[PDB]
Amino acid sequence: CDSNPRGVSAYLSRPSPFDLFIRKSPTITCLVVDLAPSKGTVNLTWSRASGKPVNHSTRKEEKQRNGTLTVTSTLPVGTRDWIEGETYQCRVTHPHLPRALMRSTTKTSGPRAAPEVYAFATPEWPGSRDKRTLACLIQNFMPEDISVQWLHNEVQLPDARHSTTQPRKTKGSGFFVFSRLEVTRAEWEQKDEFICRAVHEAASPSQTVQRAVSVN
Amino acid sequence: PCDSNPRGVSAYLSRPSPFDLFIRKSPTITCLVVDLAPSKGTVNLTWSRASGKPVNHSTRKEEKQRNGTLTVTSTLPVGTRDWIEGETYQCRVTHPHLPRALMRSTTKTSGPRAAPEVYAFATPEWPGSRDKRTLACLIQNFMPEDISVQWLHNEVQLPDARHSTTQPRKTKGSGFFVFSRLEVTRAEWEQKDEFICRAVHEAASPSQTVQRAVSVN
Amino acid sequence: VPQKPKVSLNPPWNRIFKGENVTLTCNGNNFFEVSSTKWFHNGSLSEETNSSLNIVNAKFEDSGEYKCQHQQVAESEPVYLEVFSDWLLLQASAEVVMEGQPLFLRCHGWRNWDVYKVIYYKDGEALKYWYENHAISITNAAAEDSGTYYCTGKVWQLDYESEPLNITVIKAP
Ligand SMILES: *[C@@H]1O[C@H](CO)[C@@H](O[C@@H]2O[C@H](CO)[C@@H](O[C@@H]3O[C@H](CO[C@H]4O[C@H](CO)[C@@H](O)[C@H](O)[C@@H]4O[C@H]4O[C@H](CO)[C@@H](O)[C@H](O)[C@@H]4O)[C@@H](O)[C@H](O[C@H]4O[C@H](CO)[C@@H](O)[C@H](O)[C@@H]4O)[C@@H]3O)[C@H](O)[C@H]2NC(C)=O)[C@H](O)[C@H]1NC(C)=O
Ligand SMILES: *[C@@H]1O[C@H](CO)[C@@H](O[C@@H]2O[C@H](CO)[C@@H](O[C@@H]3O[C@H](CO[C@H]4O[C@H](CO)[C@@H](O)[C@H](O)[C@@H]4O)[C@@H](O)[C@H](O[C@H]4O[C@H](CO)[C@@H](O)[C@H](O)[C@@H]4O)[C@@H]3O)[C@H](O)[C@H]2NC(C)=O)[C@H](O)[C@H]1NC(C)=O
Ligand SMILES: *[C@@H]1O[C@H](CO[C@@H]2O[C@@H](C)[C@@H](O)[C@@H](O)[C@@H]2O)[C@@H](O[C@@H]2O[C@H](CO)[C@@H](O[C@@H]3O[C@H](CO)[C@@H](O)[C@H](O)[C@@H]3O)[C@H](O)[C@H]2NC(C)=O)[C@H](O)[C@H]1NC(C)=O
Ligand SMILES: C[C@H](CCC(=O)NCCC[N+](C)(C)CCCS(=O)(=O)[O-])[C@H]1CC[C@H]2[C@@H]3[C@H](O)C[C@@H]4C[C@H](O)CC[C@]4(C)[C@H]3C[C@H](O)[C@]12C
Ligand SMILES: *[C@@H]1O[C@H](CO)[C@@H](O[C@@H]2O[C@H](CO)[C@@H](O[C@@H]3O[C@H](CO)[C@@H](O)[C@H](O)[C@@H]3O)[C@H](O)[C@H]2NC(C)=O)[C@H](O)[C@H]1NC(C)=O
Ligand SMILES: *[C@@H]1O[C@H](CO[C@@H]2O[C@@H](C)[C@@H](O)[C@@H](O)[C@@H]2O)[C@@H](O[C@@H]2O[C@H](CO)[C@@H](O)[C@H](O)[C@H]2NC(C)=O)[C@H](O)[C@H]1NC(C)=O
Repeated sequence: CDSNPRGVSAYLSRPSPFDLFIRKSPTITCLVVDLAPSKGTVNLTWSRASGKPVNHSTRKEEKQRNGTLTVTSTLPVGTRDWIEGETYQCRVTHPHLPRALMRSTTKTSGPRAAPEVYAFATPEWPGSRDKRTLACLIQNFMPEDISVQWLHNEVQLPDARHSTTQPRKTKGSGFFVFSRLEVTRAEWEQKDEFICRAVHEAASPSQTVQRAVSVN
Repeated sequence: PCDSNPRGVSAYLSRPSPFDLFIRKSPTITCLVVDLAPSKGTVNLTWSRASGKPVNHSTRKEEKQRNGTLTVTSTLPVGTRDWIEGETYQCRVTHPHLPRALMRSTTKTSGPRAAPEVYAFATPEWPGSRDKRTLACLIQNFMPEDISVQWLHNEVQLPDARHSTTQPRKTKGSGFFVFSRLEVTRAEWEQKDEFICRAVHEAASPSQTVQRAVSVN
Repeated sequence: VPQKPKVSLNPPWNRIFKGENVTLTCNGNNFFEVSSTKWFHNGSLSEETNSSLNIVNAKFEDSGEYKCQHQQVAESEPVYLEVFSDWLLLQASAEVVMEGQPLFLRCHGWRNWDVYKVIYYKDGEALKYWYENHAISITNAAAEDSGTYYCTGKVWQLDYESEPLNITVIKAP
């Protein structure tokens, strides 16, 4: 809370569906937090379980506002190797620590069930006559690793445009996520076709899945 | 500002839910103390108002937890009026094992009060099943963030465990938005089509309620 | 058939973090010291001949089997010393405790760092929790007191668990 110091924590993000199937250039990221100005290095080391060598990594050390110090390292990963269950590990070491810090990650397991998506659209409201809200529900899928997004006249909208929630389980052993994309009049007059795409490890045939929508 | 976790013992004080406050019209706040250690004597929990006005009798349970710790919860009945009018309640826990006393307080959330906008929807069948259809209800542009969602069906307030409601999230319109999902069975829509997704907020008039009907076909 | 020589540890803990200190002493059944002592590490004869053998800034190399013998044939029952490097280490006064004798458990935090909310587990059950670190002092051993133990605690706000430890207790008809 105040004086009591907090110790180093490490996290390791998994490749997004998108960065993995569309962009076809997946990368995992190891993020270390709560580090503090040390006189020694802070070795970060990437390794595969198969023993096979690894590409060169990235690395940034941002002194944060709260006196702490962060370290992130992103690593390029073979699209094939990953889907075939490979396993990667991040090993950070700090001079003043007992055991080393490690974290690993690989392709999520289980049965692969494709996504079901349904797009909707709000009716006007006395508050404003030129602003209408969109919503897109994607359910009954698994694993939980999903990449949602939107299209509009062949234009993949800005990620910061929509709000997508975090996966949640259902009484059907599958997950469900919600997306919300506020819209401007100007845009639907430009065209009505609004697409809410979805990228999952399942869905065929291009690992993509979309459902059109529109007002009126 | 951290003289709030005596000997490590933390406490939480929950605020009355919209629902328990407007529908049920019998609101209650709860003080939960955690990480206490077993001892000869019990704690000395004490409720008090900032106005100085007396307080109703409280409840109290002490559950020895699995991890060797010991918990204490105390719920307190609260005058529906007093609360909305900004009153302020405080929970004061005190035990020998403790150096400083532990306190926490709470009152009506502040700021501008903007009512909820709700829109109910409904999914089309899918080759997977022809007798199971999904409902969704979006409630947005409201504030404070304290909201109680629920559903009705033929004058029957469905079981809370039936639907999944998310946590509030901000919007580029200074208001919040929450989503709700309620899977449904064929049998039920043949019984009737009218499905209601009510909402309870401190704003909305005139009964502090707000609903939008829905139905398949 | 005579009394064999015993080895005592001070502090008791026969498992310690690297860089820690410990001392081995050979029996009081040789009081005025009538015979030089001979210490054995994993086998070789140590060059210390005195009644107590020290260990400083204990390196891992120092782990192992220790035995001392006097001028007879029999040699002390061996004493195993393990040197660790983790966040929490559960130390015990003795891994095998004869019925009735005392027992001591201690959740020891690395570099003697503070550990709050220490909980000791016994066969998957929560034996004792305390806001702060504390030693488990079992005055008179018993049968229920056997089983595997281990501790957990927070160090610098994070959570840690000691590798598990087995403790056994005997009986004499
Ligand atoms: C030994 O075991 C103990 C339990 O066996 C354990 O105690 C637990 O400590 C944690 C914190 O250390 C406590 O968390 C707090 O929980 C409060 C409320 O509990 C839940 O129920 C309330 C209603 O009864 C809800 O209002 C809460 O949302 C919460 O419910 C969650 O889970 C349900 C189930 O899926 C879900 O529907 C809800 O949406 C919730 O997710 C909360 O009010 C506290 O909130 C605070 O912290 C959060 C995040 O940290 C903040 O976002 C909030 O703003 C707020 O500051 C907090 O979560 C937990 O209640 C204790 N368990 C018990 C007894 O219920 C103890 O830590 C263990 N000790 C050791 C040393 O091992
Ligand atoms: C009497 O007999 C005992 C046992 O046969 C001997 O003691 C052994 O001594 C070696 C050192 O020579 C000890 O090995 C060391 O263990 C350390 C701790 O291991 C932990 O951490 C690692 C890494 O996270 C985990 O994989 C492991 O599970 C444990 O949690 C390591 O840190 C040491 O590593 C360094 O040295 C080794 C070997 O030199 C290298 O491979 C590494 O790259 C690194 O540089 C090391 O492995 C061993 O544990 C001891 N055994 C026991 C039972 O304690 C005595 O030496 C012997 N007496 C003599 C002197 O003859
Ligand atoms: C395990 O025991 C060792 C050694 O024990 C101590 O030092 C010996 C030389 C004897 O004098 C013993 O009687 C004494 O107990 C401990 O290591 C020692 O640690 C101290 C500090 O804790 C060191 O002192 C420092 O020395 C440096 C340089 O010499 C100075 O700059 C410092 O100002 C300070 O005086 C001491 O040198 C060191 N001993 C050596 C030479 O290795 C060890 O700490 C202990 N383990 C623990 C922590 O329990
Ligand atoms: C924490 C202890 C005192 C014990 C204490 O106050 N005990 C009761 C209250 C709360 N706890 C700590 C138990 C909560 C743990 C949370 S837990 O979630 O783990 O339960 C105090 C005593 C002296 C303090 C150090 C020195 O000043 C030097 C230096 C100043 C920097 O500016 C920050 C770093 C550093 C090393 C300081 C750290 C820590 O500050 C110390 C060890
Ligand atoms: C000092 O400030 C930094 C930066 O605000 C704090 O770091 C933040 O630490 C949290 C966890 O405590 C990180 O959250 C985690 O992010 C990962 C990455 O997506 C996610 O997978 C986890 O589920 C979780 O959300 C947070 O990202 C991180 N901030 C940064 C740099 O992105 C740090 O904790 C602060 N120090 C103190 C006082 O704790
Ligand atoms: C640490 O102790 C466990 C548990 O020991 C058991 O309970 C004791 C009270 C005593 O009755 C023992 O004889 C019991 O075995 C040991 O767990 C065993 O581990 C071995 C692997 O070596 C495995 O084959 C057995 O199935 C395990 N027994 C059970 C039922 O858990 C463990 O081996 C001990 N540590 C060691 C020396 O490895």
